[PDB]
Amino acid sequence: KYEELLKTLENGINSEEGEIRLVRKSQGRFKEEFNFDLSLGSKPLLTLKVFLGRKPYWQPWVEVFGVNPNLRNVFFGSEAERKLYEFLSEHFGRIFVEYFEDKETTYELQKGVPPALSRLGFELLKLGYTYFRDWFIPEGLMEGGHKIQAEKPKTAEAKARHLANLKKEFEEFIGKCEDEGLIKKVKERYNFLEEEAEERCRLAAQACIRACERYLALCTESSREQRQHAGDCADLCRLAALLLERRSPWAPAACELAARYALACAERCDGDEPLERECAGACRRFVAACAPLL
Amino acid sequence: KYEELLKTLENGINSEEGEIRLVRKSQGRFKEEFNFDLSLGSKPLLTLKVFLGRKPYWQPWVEVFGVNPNLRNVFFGSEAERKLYEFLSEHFGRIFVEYFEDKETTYELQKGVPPALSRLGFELLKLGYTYFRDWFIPEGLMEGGHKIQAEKPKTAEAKARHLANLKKEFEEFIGKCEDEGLIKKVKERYNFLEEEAEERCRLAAQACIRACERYLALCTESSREQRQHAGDCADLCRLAALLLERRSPWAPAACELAARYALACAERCDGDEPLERECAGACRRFVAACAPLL
Amino acid sequence: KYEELLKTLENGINSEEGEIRLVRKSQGRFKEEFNFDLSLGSKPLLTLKVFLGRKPYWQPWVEVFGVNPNLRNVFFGSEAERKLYEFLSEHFGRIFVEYFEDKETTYELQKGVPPALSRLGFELLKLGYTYFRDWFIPEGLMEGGHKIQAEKPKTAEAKARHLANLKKEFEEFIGKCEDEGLIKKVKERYNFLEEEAEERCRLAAQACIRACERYLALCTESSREQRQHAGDCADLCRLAALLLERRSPWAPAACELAARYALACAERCDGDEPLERECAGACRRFVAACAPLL
Amino acid sequence: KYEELLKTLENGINSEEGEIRLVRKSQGRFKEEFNFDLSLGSKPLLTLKVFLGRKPYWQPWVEVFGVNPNLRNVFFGSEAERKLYEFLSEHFGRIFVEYFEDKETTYELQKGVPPALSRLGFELLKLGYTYFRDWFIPEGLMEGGHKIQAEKPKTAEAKARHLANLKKEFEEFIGKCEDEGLIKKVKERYNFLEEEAEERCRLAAQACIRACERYLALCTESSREQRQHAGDCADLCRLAALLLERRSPWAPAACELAARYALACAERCDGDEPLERECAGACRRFVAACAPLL
Repeated sequence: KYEELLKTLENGINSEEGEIRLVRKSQGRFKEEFNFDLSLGSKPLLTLKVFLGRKPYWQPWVEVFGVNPNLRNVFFGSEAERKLYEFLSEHFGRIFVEYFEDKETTYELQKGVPPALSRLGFELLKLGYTYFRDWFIPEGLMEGGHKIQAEKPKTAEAKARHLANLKKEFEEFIGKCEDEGLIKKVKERYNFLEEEAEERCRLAAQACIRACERYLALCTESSREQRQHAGDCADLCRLAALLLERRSPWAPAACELAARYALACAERCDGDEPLERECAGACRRFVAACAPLL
Repeated sequence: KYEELLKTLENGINSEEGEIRLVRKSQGRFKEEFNFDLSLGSKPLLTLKVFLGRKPYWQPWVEVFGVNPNLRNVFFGSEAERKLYEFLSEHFGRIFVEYFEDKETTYELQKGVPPALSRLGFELLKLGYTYFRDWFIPEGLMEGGHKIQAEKPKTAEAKARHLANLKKEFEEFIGKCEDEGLIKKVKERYNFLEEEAEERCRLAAQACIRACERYLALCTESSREQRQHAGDCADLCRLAALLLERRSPWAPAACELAARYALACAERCDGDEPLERECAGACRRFVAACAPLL
Repeated sequence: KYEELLKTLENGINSEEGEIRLVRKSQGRFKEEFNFDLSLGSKPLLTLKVFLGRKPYWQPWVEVFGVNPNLRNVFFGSEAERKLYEFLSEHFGRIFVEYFEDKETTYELQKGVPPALSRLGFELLKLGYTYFRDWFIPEGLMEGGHKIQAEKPKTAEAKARHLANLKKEFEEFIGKCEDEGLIKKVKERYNFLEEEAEERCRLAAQACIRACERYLALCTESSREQRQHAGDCADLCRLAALLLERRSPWAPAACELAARYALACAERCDGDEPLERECAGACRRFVAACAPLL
Repeated sequence: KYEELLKTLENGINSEEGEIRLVRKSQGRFKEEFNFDLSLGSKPLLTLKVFLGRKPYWQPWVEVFGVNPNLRNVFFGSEAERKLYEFLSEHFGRIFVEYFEDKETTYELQKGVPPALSRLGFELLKLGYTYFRDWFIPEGLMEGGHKIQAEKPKTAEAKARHLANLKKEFEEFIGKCEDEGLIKKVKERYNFLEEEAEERCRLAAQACIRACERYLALCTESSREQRQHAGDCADLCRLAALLLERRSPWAPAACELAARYALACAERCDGDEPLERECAGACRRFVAACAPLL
């Protein structure tokens, strides 16, 4: 698990704003601490303190620290930002990000926005992190007291547990803030993610419709229960995907009936055959896309 | 109203099993009682005690009594049976039918079947009668001791009110009877009516789709909530009606979500306008068609 | 069934406004028609056309007709009114009452009040009649075209079916009428009956509490399940009866939990013993009082 | 925070089975790791690896490891067990306990019992720990392969969140295990905690009754809806608390109606005022106590 990250790091990470590569990597204060200085274009950018985990007391995590204030108006909001979080989310359940040098997020946080909805948090939100803790106080034994803790949900219970919690913080924030040009920049980000979750469902449904369409067509060896299961399942994902595309308010009520028959289509149509496997898989995907709506 | 019946009776009623004509007609015990002896082929068949009504204390009704036991294996289940009830349903809200000489229905009733689902009741069920009362007890108080009372529904509310009531009696009967060749002969009769019940829903949904289709189109004066309410409502009735036509097993699950939004479409789209009134009415109809499935 | 009524009629019916007795009784136009002229104090008051029933086509009913207009401001609203309906409700499912000579009810009906809520209907409402039909048109074959039809509910399903229907007519009437001194005289009658139904429950609960109180006390031979069943049952009827007395809005929600345990107390505590029989009976009563709230 | 524990450890911890004292204490692999060998009576018993916390990446925790298998039938279930967990719960949010040498718990865990309900877990459950993770797998990745993770709840929301989760695991376990002398040993342990859970509800209800009693009394500035909301709410918590004290079987049915009106009392009575805040808070508490029963 240690060299999967260190291979894609010495490899280098491509961006329009300069490629990153390791400048100085070291094994940290303890057996499991590691300290990686990195470089963006020509310049030394930031230091990465990482953790593979040391079971059972320790979770695995990554901290990003000591960033380059010269690169403050270039980096944040770029391809480079988006790609670096996508990289780290593949190996780290928790992530710690210094917002000391980010002028937008510091400002935003302090204006009272929920940490997930901040400019910088909004991006980590998108990469599967749901839990958030904002440190502005260094609280004794921590140096560099301006960091965001973010965590991927433990369960599917916790992921919709937190999202509900975030919505209440969003409703509360909106009935507190008087800054109306900030309040929009968060409303649009809040809504836009609501929209992205629907569009994933819309595409999951699309590929499920075709995966069923081909199933009933070309799998002639199939029970009549299976031709009905997949047949109806396709018409459902249809109606749902229609309501998603029009961001209809009745759509999550639709997706709920589709998902329970989608999982029912999967369980009766799956098999060794690849057309069967794709029907089931595309049923499971669509099902997996609807949890943010339910 | 008196001579519309007596003209089609002296005219005679054609059947493959003999034509019926009046043999002896008389004006009964009271001003409004009438007693008609009838003949099938050569033989005197039965007596008809009829009532044009004597408002406001009296409903209009017909009793059939004193039937010919020689014609017991010829009549019941023929063209002749079907046509005689179709005739009477055109003038009589209530109908009283002696099942003393019918060996199949007596037997069936006794075996515990709901009166509507009996061999003989099943036919009166088809001719628009919904309410049923089975008299088997001439217990020291009652003359005319083996007769079925049947009645046409007062409202569209009562017709789906009763059909729901019948379904519960059908579910209860099915979890009580051990006679498995009777239990099928009722399931199949119930089934055919389930099939009639789906097609009513399918057509109710059809006329609802168009009633919404025209609403959003030609009622330009309508809120954007109303254009979404009726717009989505149509797509629902669509998916449902698809599953009904293919007698799909997932269809009642579909109709359930449609009905709850169909009643929601009605309440937000109804008004003085006829296009509004038809949207609501066609929403209510579809809703009224789905009660036999839920 | 014929002489139970005719014995309490030749006996005479006591009132503060004069005693009624039969003046001329006769057997009517048909075998089952009967026509009874009656007398209040010295004077001939009204004629009663009655019906014991002639199964299975006929329900049993009583019509009151040809009343004394001199007794118009004396009778209506007296002890005499209340007692005469209480008498007739013991033998007649349906009742027909001429409102031609009643100046208050004619007026009220026409002002658009629901027939049950009229001055005269309100009293028949109290005596277990729920269904109502108001004849102002004589519709051909009826002489004296100013009569109220009233009927006792067929089931417990129909009694709360109709009461719900009446409430909607009451809400609709209240959003239509501009006569504000009539509108109160109906609001107070509507509310007052809501109140009387609660008070019956309150007293049914009271006698149930004591019937349980004595049970657990003096029936020492009783299971510990039974001492808990009746013990808890008493505490429930307590909390309920508290909320009823304060006409609390949360009371019907309370009565609902009490009733389901009241019927549970009955079924486990009943027996041959009279203290057992009274516990069960008082449990059933309380249960029977809560149906108007549920 | 470091020497509060190390002062009560060098002091020594008294038990009927021998007093514990530190034999060899050392500062561990990192700045914040500490490794304490301890002694029970004459013998070296176990090693304690502790953590004061190193914010913000680190929670504070204690691991117990390398225990004495000779002391296996003496310790577990004694005064000594109970007291050691009570000590540690005062400084540690999380606790890691090796169950390698405990024959009862290993066995029990394996038999499929939820970790909290095990012999050893049941005790840590009592000391305010709610979350549980059972490590049995040192599968080629993990050192320290037979240890129980246990954690104190973050909120009052999480504590009844988890207890509900445990109940479902208890219901699931009970419908899976065929070992009937184990299944009782867990039912009885679960039962005692059910009994603790009712008494919490009883006291939550008590403090809620008084919090409402004072509200309606001394908050004279209050709507008449609020005086009814809190007034009735108190009478409910009354009836419930009565049934809890008698461990009545109808009590959870009672608590269910109370809780839904308790949360309704809170939402309409809460405010800036402390008497308002205590009414709402005591309503929420009672509500929070009833989740283990529902």
